[PDB]
Order: sequence, then structure tokens, then C-alpha cells
Amino acid sequence: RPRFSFSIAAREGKARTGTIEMKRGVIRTPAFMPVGTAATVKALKPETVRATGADIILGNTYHLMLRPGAERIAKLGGLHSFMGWDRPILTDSGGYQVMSLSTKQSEEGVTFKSHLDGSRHMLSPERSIEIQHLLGSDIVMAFDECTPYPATPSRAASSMERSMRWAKRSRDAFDSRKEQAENAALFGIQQGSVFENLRQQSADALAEIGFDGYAVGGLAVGEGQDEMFRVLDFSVPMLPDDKPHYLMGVGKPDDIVGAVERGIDMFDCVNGQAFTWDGPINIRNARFSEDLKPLDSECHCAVCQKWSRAYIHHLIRAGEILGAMLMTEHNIAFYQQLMQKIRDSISEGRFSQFAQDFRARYFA
Amino acid sequence: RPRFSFSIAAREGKARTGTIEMKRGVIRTPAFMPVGTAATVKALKPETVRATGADIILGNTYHLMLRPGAERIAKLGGLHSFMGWDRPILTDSGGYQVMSLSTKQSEEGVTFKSHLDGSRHMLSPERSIEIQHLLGSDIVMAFDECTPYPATPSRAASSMERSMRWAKRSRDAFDSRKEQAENAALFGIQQGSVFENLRQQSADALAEIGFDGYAVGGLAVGEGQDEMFRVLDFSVPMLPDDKPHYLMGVGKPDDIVGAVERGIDMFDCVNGQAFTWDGPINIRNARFSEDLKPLDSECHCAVCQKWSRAYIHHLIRAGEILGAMLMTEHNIAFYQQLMQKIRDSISEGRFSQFAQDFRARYFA
Ligand SMILES: Nc1ccc2nc(N)nc(O)c2c1
Ligand SMILES: Nc1ccc2nc(N)nc(O)c2c1
Ligand SMILES: [Zn+2]
Ligand SMILES: [Zn+2]
Repeated sequence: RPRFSFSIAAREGKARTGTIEMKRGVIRTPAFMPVGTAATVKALKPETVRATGADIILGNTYHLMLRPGAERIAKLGGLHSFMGWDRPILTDSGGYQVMSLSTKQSEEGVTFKSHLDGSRHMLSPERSIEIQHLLGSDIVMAFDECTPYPATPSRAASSMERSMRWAKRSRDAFDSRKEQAENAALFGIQQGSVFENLRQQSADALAEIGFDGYAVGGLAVGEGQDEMFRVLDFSVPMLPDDKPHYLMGVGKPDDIVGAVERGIDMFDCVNGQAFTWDGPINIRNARFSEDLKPLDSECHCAVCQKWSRAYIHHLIRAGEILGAMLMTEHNIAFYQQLMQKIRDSISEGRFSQFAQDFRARYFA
Repeated sequence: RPRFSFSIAAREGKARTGTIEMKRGVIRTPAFMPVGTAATVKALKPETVRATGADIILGNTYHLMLRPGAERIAKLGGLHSFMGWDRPILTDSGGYQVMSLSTKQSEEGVTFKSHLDGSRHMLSPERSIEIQHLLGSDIVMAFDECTPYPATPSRAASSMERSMRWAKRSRDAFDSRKEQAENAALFGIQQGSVFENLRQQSADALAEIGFDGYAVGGLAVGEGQDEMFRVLDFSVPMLPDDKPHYLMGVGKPDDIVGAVERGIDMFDCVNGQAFTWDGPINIRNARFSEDLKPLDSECHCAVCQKWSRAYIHHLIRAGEILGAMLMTEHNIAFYQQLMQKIRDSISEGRFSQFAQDFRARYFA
């Protein structure tokens, strides 16, 4: 396969369906990427993650740089070999988590203390790109400065401007490393909060630099679905049409459906909540103690073929690890089934109808 | 298959190897039974438990009667259907756990408060047998009164005597329930602490009543391996030779090898400790942070084929659920491989040699 090749096979309105070909495998879009925090998708073996239908997973520069360490993972042979996942891996730049879990900020980057050992680290565009290389990331995310919501026009502009400067530094760092530039891909991140003029400026700067994909950052940070959808309405069209559009940190089923309707191709997002086509349910609720039905009536995942709500209800309330294993496999499988239905409906020119039917039942 | 049929295929000294045929499947002996606490073998899907080589698992009357409840499990279709394990299941009587986790004792039974909700329960030989029936247990354990170590001759005798009276009540309760007597098996439990005359009295009383199997209870309660082996030396020969001998709660690898050398056919027993043919290791130790080798050099389990000590080291220190999943699958697989080597060596008349080689390396 090539280093990177995004091809759109079908369209309906702003929605698109296709594939991203990379050296380690093919990614079907729209795609949902399970998230791996500490070099593991919570409670699932990689083979199980693959079994649910995932084509790619997400890794975090922040968590990994702290534990077990980027240099260590490199010495060990890379993240893929380390955790046992041989398909594509997209790694975030770390910036987002540093401002949420660990901080001295400057134009050079960010310095902070680990929320684990209390040690210090100076994350910068250059160091972020290097760490993702050490991990062996397939899709590298530019290092940016997220803008907290709400944000004043002035502050949103300053952060967007810095991010574009950092985007240029990320691009140059990536291209200067021969092995990384020839085998991996680099995605730029659009910022600008909820302001259209800033989003336009960010998109233009990003397209001028040139990236393999474009992510819409700064959303899903407390603005609500209505506002998010409004921002996506004018933001996504600003990005290059022939490259993937990645909405960072968005995962609620209805959010995904609405985002795909607005041009998004990639998603990622991180208990007793189980998704069903009839809306989510909390398995801990007493009404499920003797319910012999599976989590969802049509879901084809292994959990729904073998265990009842009553059993999983018992496991979760008992704090048993198998409870988490089963709930997680079903939920990730549900998400993949959702992406499959989306891809098929777009391919058959009936996505709008699918969106309508989905919402009618999901919120009924 | 028949309700119950134990056949010995080979022998060497006091060691035996053979099979126990039951309606739900065949059990190869010597056998190791993984333990299921709350209707689940910690962090493993039943298929994974089976994959490691287990022919039967153990369930607990105490934990299940508290959560989710015996009556509830029955209404739900039985423990097998509930947890998804269709092979044989041996259930303990609950008495042991009540005196360790939850108490008013009498000749009629024991009353106690749950260490969960604080509710009350009156476990008796009759209620214990009934609960195991409600669960759908294949091998039912008689309800006894364990003797704390150390125990005075007087107290050991009183408890042994009560246990034999309770053993008779267990037998009658079992036989009176048509469905249970025709489809399940009942094991009696020998008591008597470390005293030979009491063990002999217990064995005689048990054989007089008649059981499908005989367990050696009251050991592995703080007496040490030397003392335990000394008690087994004269205790096991007292039991009927043509029925299975079950050593309750004994699981350290060296303990199992020594017990089989003394006539035991069945075992069961309940972190970063990983077993290896070179002795156990604690994966949390810093010396494993960059060790690319598998947990054990020859173990054929899935964990050892796919992940390194370095990765599992990371997972466990990070508190990740996959860490527990992988460590548990390997350990249970190790135990099953140990039982297989024991069965094969006995069948080939070279068990004594195997025991010698095992110890030499395990403790080297
Ligand atoms: N809602 C999100 C989630 C993750 C993000 N990661 C980066 N690097 N930047 C953003 O703006 C994000 C927004
Ligand atoms: N070491 C053990 C473990 C479990 C036991 N269970 C019962 N019912 N009775 C004993 O004596 C036990 C001893
Ligand atoms: Zn499911
Ligand atoms: Zn292993």
C-alpha cells in the first residue's frame, strides 16, 4: 500500500464514504477509532478490538510519554509491537491532555509536571512530533494549543494564531525526519473556537502549509450539540475537500451522525452505560436484574450472542472485571456497526433517510 | 455420559490418573479447577477458561447466595446458562466462607449477616444442598464445619463429629431431591484437623454413608506444607481408593505435585505474581520494564505467544484491566500445563522423576 491515499467512493450532500490506504492497512470512512490510553484499549485484547470492526485506534502522546515513556517504547520496538496491534494508529499531540491532567506555557511550547510522579516535561511542536515518531505513529497530529470554551474573540484569535505557527513547526519537524515523512501521515488541526472568520483564517493557513488530513479541533469542549453543529456547518467546507476531515473527541452516536452529515470522516471518543438502537441504557438499573435479553436486540457482537443483561447487570454491580470487558466490547462493537450502517447508506444514497430513522428510534 | 463414573487409567505409587465422566463432560485427573467467585472466573471469558485446558470450574454457595441470589439464578436458568460455562461445575457448601467473610452457630446450622448488605441468612446442611441444586451444580459438596488451625484434640473432635452428622444430613437431602440425585454427584468432606485417629473416624463415617467422592478438608489453613504433607500421608489412604480424592483450597504448584504424590486427584485455589517453570516472578519488579521475553520461556498460552513481560509489567503498574486479564490467563494456563505434565508422567510411569525435575528447576 502507499504511505497515504484517501479516495472518496460515494457522496450524499456533505457526507462522504471511502477509504484511507496506509502501509499498515486500510481505513474505511467514516471511521470510529477506539481510544487507547496507556497503550491499551480499556479491557480489550487487540484481537477483540479488531473483531468489533475497528480499522485503526488512537494513542496518546501525553500518557505514553509519562508511562512507560516514549524512548522506552522505541527501544522496545514501537507501540504496535508493544501492545500487539499491527494496524494503523493515530496519535494525538499531547497538548490537550497536558492542559487537562497535568503548566507553564510559552511560544516555544509547554512545560508541566506529571500527575503521576510529579516530574517535569517540556512539550513543544518539535518534541511532540519526535515522540509520535518514537512511538511509530501512522497518523501524526500537529501540536496545537486548544482554546477553552467559552473564549473571547481576542483569546480565540491568539490561540488560533499560535496554533498555526505551531502547525508550520510541526510540518517542518515531520518532513525533516526522513523515516517519518516517508512512512507516516501528518494531520493539521483547525482552531478558532466558534468564530467563523477565525475558522476561515485557520483553514487557509493550514491549506497553505499542506497536510494529509485536517482535524476540526476546539469543539466538544462544553458548547453543546446545537452550537457544535452550527460551527461545523461553516467550518468543514473551509477545509480541503479531497482530504480526510477529523472531528476530535466527538463520539455520542447522534453527534457522529450529525457530523457525518456535515462532512466529517473520522471520530474518536472515550461504567454501566450500554448503547442500543433504542437509546442508551444503564445496566446497573434494578429493572435489568432478571432481564434475559441481550444488551441490544439486533447487535451482532459476541457479548449479545452469549450473555444476558441480567448477567452483565450482576457483573457491573459486583465490580467484576468481566463486567467491564463485556460492556466495552459491546459498546465498541455498537459504534462500529453504526459506522458500517453510515458507510452503507451513503454508498447507496440513502444516508439522509438512515439519519432520520436512526434518530426516530434512538430518541423514541 | 453417565451421571458419574470415575475410572483410573494409570498409577504410580499413590498417584493416579484417569477420568471422571459426568453428564456435562469429562474431567481429566489429576485436575485443577479455576475458581469462580461471583459467577465469573476473574477477568476471563468462559471460552478463555476452557481454552487454557480447564475441564471444570468451582462455584461458591456463599457468594452466589448473597449476590445475585440462589433463587434468582434458578429463575434465570441455572449458573451454567447464567455465566456461559456449559461444562461441569463443582460448588462448595458455603460454610467455609461464612466463617471467613460474614455468625451464630448451632447443631442446626449457621446464621449470619452478609458482609455486603448486612442481611441475615441461616445456612444448614439442607439449605446448602438446596442452594447448590438451585444453582444447578454438577458436583455438590456436603455442608461441613471447618476446624480452625491450630485446634485442640477436643475441639477438633467435636467439629469432626458434627461434620459427620451434617454429612449424613447432606446425603439424605441430596437423595430426597430426585432431579439432583439423578443428575449430580455428592462429595463428602473428611475433617479431623491434624490428628490421625480423628481422620480415621471421619473417613470411616464418610465411607459408611457413601459418597461419589471424598474431599480432604481442614488443611491449607495455616499449618505449613510439611505438616500438611504429613497429614496427607496417613489421611488419603483412609478414603475409598476407587473414588476421587479432592484436596480443598490447595494450589501452590509444589503443593499440588506433593499432593498428587500422596493420592490427590482434584485441586482448586484462588496481582503481579506470574508462575514460571523456574519459579514465580513478580512482574511489577523494575527489572522487567524492558524485558522483551514472555512470562515463561516454554509456556504455550496465548499471552506468552503475543506479549512481553515489559508490556504486562507496564499494564499492571498502570492498574490496567488488560494487565489482570493477561496475567490471569497465563497463570491458569500454567496450572493446566502443570496438570497435563502430571497426568502424562503418571500415564508413562515417570511421575516420580517428573516431580524431582520439577522441584529442581522450580526452586533453583
Ligand atoms: N474535543 C477535542 C479533543 C481532542 C483535541 N486534541 C487536540 N490536540 N486539539 C483539540 O482542539 C482537541 C479537541
Ligand atoms: N482449605 C480449605 C478450603 C475450602 C474448604 N471448604 C470446606 N467446605 N471445608 C474445608 O475444610 C475447606 C478447607
Ligand atoms: Zn452487542
Ligand atoms: Zn503463558
